[PDB]
Amino acid sequence: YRVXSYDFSRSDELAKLLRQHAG
Repeated sequence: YRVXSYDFSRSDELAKLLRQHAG
């Protein structure tokens, strides 16, 4: 789902990036 230079239409490819940024 949209993040800046993106309109993903994924939520597994854009859950990947939010999975990578965790702690």
